[PDB]
Amino acid sequence: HHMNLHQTVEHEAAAAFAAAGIAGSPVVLQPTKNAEHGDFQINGVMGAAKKAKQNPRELAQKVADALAGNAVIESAEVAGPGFINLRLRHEFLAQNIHAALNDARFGVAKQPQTVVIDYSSPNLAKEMHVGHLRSSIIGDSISRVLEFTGNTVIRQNHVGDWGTQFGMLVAYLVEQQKDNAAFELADLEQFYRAAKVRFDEDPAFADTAREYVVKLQGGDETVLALWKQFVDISLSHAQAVYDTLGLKLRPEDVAGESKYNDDLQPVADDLVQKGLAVEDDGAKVVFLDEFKNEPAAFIVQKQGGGFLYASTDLACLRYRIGRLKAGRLLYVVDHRQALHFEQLFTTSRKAGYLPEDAKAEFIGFGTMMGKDGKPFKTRSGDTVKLVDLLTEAVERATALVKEKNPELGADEAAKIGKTVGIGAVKYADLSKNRTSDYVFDWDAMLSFEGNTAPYLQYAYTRVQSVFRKAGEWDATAPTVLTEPLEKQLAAELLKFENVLQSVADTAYPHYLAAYLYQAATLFSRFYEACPILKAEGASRNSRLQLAKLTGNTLKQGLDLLGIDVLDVM
Ligand SMILES: NC(=[NH2+])NCCC[C@H](N)C(=O)O
Repeated sequence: HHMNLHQTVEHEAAAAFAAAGIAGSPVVLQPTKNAEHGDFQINGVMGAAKKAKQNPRELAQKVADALAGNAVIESAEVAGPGFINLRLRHEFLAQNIHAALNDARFGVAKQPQTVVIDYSSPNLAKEMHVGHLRSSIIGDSISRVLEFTGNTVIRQNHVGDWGTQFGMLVAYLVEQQKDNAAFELADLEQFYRAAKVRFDEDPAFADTAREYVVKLQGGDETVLALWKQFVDISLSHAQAVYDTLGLKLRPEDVAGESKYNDDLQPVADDLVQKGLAVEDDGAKVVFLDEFKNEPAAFIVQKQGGGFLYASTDLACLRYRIGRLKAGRLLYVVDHRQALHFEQLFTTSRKAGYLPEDAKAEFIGFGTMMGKDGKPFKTRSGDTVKLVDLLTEAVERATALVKEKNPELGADEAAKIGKTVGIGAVKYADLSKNRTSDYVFDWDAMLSFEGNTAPYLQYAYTRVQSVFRKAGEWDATAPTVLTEPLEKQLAAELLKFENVLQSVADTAYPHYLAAYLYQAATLFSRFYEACPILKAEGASRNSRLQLAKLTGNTLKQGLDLLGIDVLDVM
């Protein structure tokens, strides 16, 4: 009870191949670029013709002939040397639109892999930065799509909660609490800088900080409780941003780097025992011929015993495979760490930590930039505060929403403004290929036309306005499709499952954003060309069915991007 449109069409094409004497040859079915050519294109004829050295044009026409009268495909036309353009039959479209609305068991079908997805994952010594913002948003949408397609999704927020820098942070916290028992740590950036001033200016403070590191590494209960105080504060700052954004990431999903500290020396010793890590001036180093320039050096323990980012991620991968029983690992991380994860994966495969049938994927994203192409900063050049950025998005959207509808009350406008403003923060990121650098732009992201969250949100509200106007209708009535844009919109709506499965496979949410924008703009063309309220009979009811499924698909698709809709704006 679903529609995998690609598979349904491929099945008919495969039968036509068999009827044409090329049974078992790959169909190589692809969607069409322009719907003026049809809905799908068969690309496999040239390859199939190679075996018998057959004439490919004649073979393509034989396949097309075998599709005459097909229930799914109403026309099959040869193009180029031996491509075949397929147009879906309107009765097939109508029946499956009807089913998507009325079959109570209809859904997006689901191979329940266990997927551990690592995202957001801020360093706790400072505030969350705009790179962590990208990871939070991109990872949250991927995680939503994976759940919706039936995977077992384990979110892990790999917070940076351990390291020598916490020595000066703990020492500075102690000083600040001695001078005020009501001490509030408002800004982690200012706190961090102030502690470094003390560490750089005061040798007695630096000695004190180094002693706290000793006690932290030693597990001193008293110093660990001070560490936990700081970590809990920093986590609360992150959680307030998560709450504002409306993520699916929860406190129970936190799994900080400190979790793996007892595994670091076992991993290092294991790699030495397997001959993968070797001694290099007292350090333990993994040399990888795979990353030669001379093989790349992947240091797993320093000369004096200290561990590294690489050490923690090796231990953590072992845990995610061996204890969480993950079949697929996704790391949603700034693109500048690509080499770290490539070396992590290669080392883990050689060590047996990552089995041959497990997948591990670096889900990289580009740098957030200002309009000058330089990394994103405030007008005065300072680090962007995420809480300020999100407040600004909501304030900006609230002003625009009041401009568009001056009859909104202040409280109604503010509620709409939150949905539009946060929605735009997410969509302006997610609608771009994650791997590109991203220029932040208030004017672009808050435009009510073009490819933006407000455009799609207001598109949903316009669908709801149609139903406020239409009166009684019957979603269960037989569906008829007679006009070109009726049929084009139906075919687009039936692609939803395939789009979502593509995002699950590739971890590119911008494919879903692109689909929703195409669907909304096509709905608008349909609405102009095929009057709904002026229609009568089956035409009226079928156009209302199309509008209802459009609304449902916009709402569901936006939800999987983390974006909400409103019945009224
Ligand atoms: N398993 C991981 N290494 N996840 C990413 C951690 C990102 C790191 N905390 C940073 O701020 O850059």
